[PDB]
Amino acid sequence: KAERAISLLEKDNKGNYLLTTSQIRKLLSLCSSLYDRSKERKFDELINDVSYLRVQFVYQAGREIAVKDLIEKAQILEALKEIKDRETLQRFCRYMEALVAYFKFYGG
Amino acid sequence: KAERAISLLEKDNKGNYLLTTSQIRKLLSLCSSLYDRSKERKFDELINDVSYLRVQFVYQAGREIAVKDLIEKAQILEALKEIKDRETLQRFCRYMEALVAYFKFYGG
Amino acid sequence: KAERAISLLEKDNKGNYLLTTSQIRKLLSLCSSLYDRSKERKFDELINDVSYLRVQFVYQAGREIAVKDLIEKAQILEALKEIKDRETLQRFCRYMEALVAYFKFYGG
Amino acid sequence: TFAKIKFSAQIRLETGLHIGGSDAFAAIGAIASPVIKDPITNIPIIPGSSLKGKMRTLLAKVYNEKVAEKPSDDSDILSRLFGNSKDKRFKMGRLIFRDAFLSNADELDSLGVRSYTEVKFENTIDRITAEANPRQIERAIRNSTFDFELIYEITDENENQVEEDFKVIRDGLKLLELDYLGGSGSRGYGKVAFEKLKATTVFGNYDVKTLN
Amino acid sequence: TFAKIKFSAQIRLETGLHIGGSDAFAAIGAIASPVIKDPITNIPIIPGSSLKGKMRTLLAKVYNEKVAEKPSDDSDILSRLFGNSKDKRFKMGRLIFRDAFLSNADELDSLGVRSYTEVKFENTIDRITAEANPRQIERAIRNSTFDFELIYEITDENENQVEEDFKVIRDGLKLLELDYLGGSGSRGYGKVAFEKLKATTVFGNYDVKTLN
Amino acid sequence: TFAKIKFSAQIRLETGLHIGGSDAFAAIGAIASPVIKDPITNIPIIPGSSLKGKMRTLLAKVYNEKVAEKPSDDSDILSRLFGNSKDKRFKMGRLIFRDAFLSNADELDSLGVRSYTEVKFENTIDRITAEANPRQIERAIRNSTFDFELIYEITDENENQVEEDFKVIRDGLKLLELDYLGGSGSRGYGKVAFEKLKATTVFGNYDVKTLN
RNA sequence: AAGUGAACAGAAUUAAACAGUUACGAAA
Repeated sequence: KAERAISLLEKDNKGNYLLTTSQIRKLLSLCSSLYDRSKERKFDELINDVSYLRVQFVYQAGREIAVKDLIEKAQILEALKEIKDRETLQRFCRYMEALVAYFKFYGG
Repeated sequence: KAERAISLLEKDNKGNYLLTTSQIRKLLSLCSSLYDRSKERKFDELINDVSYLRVQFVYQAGREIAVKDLIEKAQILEALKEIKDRETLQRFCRYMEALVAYFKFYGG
Repeated sequence: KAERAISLLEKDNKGNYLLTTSQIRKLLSLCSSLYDRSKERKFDELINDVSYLRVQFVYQAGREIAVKDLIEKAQILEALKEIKDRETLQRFCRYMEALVAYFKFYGG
Repeated sequence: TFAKIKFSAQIRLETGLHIGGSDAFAAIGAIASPVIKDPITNIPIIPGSSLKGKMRTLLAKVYNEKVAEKPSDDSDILSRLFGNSKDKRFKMGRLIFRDAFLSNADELDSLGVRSYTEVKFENTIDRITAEANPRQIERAIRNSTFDFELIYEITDENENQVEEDFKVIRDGLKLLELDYLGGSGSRGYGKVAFEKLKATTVFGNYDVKTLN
Repeated sequence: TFAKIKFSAQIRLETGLHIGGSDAFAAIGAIASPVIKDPITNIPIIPGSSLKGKMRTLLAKVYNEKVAEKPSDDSDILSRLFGNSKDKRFKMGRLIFRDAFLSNADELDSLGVRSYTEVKFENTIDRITAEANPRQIERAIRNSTFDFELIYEITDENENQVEEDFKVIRDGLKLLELDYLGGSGSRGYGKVAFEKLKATTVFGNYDVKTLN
Repeated sequence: TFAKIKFSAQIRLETGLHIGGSDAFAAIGAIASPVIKDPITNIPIIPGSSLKGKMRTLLAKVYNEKVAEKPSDDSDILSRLFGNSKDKRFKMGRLIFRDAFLSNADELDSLGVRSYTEVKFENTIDRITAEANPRQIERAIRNSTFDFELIYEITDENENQVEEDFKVIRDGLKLLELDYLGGSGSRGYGKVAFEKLKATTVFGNYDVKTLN
């Protein structure tokens, strides 16, 4: 969960990351707004946001080169299909924070 | 919705798609301006835009061979008749993003 | 445990510390809310707060310069891996209180 | 003698305002000015401390004859409405607010919204260069109701000044609509509007005379 | 004593402008800087933060005696109108703006319109070569109005120069009509036009002097 | 000291040119590049963005001595009129354009016309084969006026090149008349004519200096 | 039929971060 996220994210390519934490505030705004809402009501009620959450990881993956190189390595699209329960969705929301905190640990 | 769209859009013919994002800037504007307007007022009031959306898939479909081959495979004209309610129209607007996000995943 | 906290924390660099006790109320809120809760239930049950505690020492380490210089000297990330038992976690909760008492004695 | 008058109203936000919540205490999204919400659910709630301090501020500048140097010490006609910490005659006030919650969730989900609070992008100019320090804030939705209940009670002895106190509460609520509420309202974010201003009796000991 | 003067006006847009909303935060269409709109409906509303930073900038360059270098520090005749982060005499501002909403929707559909926002094709040429980087923008509608309200109030003591403040607000609003408002209005996008500039009294404590 | 000089002129189109505006956005058919018109009505309007990149390109060849490649990187006597994205001294521009609307429709429709934009039939020859590619374009009317106002303002402090700025604007507008404006101007479609070039004062702070 | 990939910087800062009227009341 958090042990394998410190080594896979560091192993990249050329240094000096030109991507900051402000240009990726589109695909990260729905994951933070879903964990706090799924803990109140049930999971079978919110059906319009689950299908729309997967689109953000595909539409934004062909408009920037600093996005496709991170999804294929961290395997984001694979975890979007295994989830199906409300308790399982809570685990994927905590793993997304590892790709943001550890990303600015070596630079910004 | 989003699971069957990743396989049907990929299965095409010859590679190197000539249909870029320039020739699709006409039919993708009315769909984006429909989901955000149908949620305010009622569906029975907007009558000049529902019938006008079907005309774009008939007149503009015969101007290029690279248009009819995508409508018949994605089944766009079939869903234009089943919709009749404001809640049903919101479902068809989310399916349009699958033909744009997944289209640039393999090329552009 | 508490004897080396008076020499390692005092040996720093330039005087007049600009960091007070109000800007560090984020990473010090989960340490006090963990020692008083791990004694009731078992340690194998709370699996969501343990992984989230390490995130606070990573996201807040790359934003302020007054955070990275303290974690590398006090070895905070090193003690997060040795702990694994409920009795061992009780010792780490007492070491954090030593870095705050001696910090306000020399300044604020 | 002793009654419990309740002034039930619906606070309709004609303009999205901002309320500074508990910074550096929430989750990973503690930036962009975190707005305080519900500690259990996600429905944004408005605190009652910002209402008692703002209503008394606008009231202590038109119904007085001396500049207030320190709190809990200004005139006397309004000190018994909110309280007084330096007076020896009266201590407990006669106005009790309530942390109103967003009760507009019965029809907000039907319109299909993204989130309860959005993030607005702003910046500033140093009057010597172009864009500098790209900051960001957080606001709420527009046209949202709130269940606001005013707990009013008399001390039996203060019975000959009932009609005089009604014109003060009505003047304070109407004047509050023409001023920003919360925080960062200088740019035009506050300005509330009390909708459906009515009164009722719960304990049942005093007649019903006022309404609007 | 304490009055609430309201300067009701209609901001008529003689030319469609562009305002950069929340980037990377929209819904179905987030291409070429999505313009900020209403969090409930779809009618694009103008933010009140642009009316405070632009009007103060254009006024601090004609009514001053020293070149300013940082905000909240320019002359003194206009510091009490917007605010001051250094002076201890006054902190709150006497001018309160409001997010003006588009009230022209009651008759806009009768003229036969398509949508509220359109995509304008505007790129650039690198001189040495042909077309390079075919970018685009997103503008609003043309010939639209906005119900803007200016909440003005005095602090009792600020009474011996009420007429001096009226000529400053009137000159500031008239000067804004001959300048672009919003963002990237250098290509002829802004240029507002304040229509029906009148004044009224809501609280009722001061007489009516100005009107046009 | 600080005035708002307005240059009111009438752009007369001697030949129906073509400007590639927001294409693929017409009524019942976007054929042959639909010319951008009014977003509310149907009167064709000219965009003000085309008058900024073409006038600056035709001017950055005579008032300078260094052939530049990227804009906002040339000299200094001409970069202030349009802006500079590198210099720290000045950032904003002093010239404000305006989307001029076709004001000639008040008397042209009385004569009896069909539409405002027609379709011209053209073709091309590859000089190796016969006639092929039956293409077509869309042009406008002939001899039409427009309301183009140039808003100019000084910064009071840097008031020295007053007479120097007059000879640049006058020469820039005269040189544009002898050159095509817009796209596809190689077959003799552009060539505008600024009729009635005058100046006036709207604010009221500086006397009328220039005129012709 | 006709190469179309909005480009490049700052990623929230400088005040103020417990102020006061004050403590076993009447039995063995």
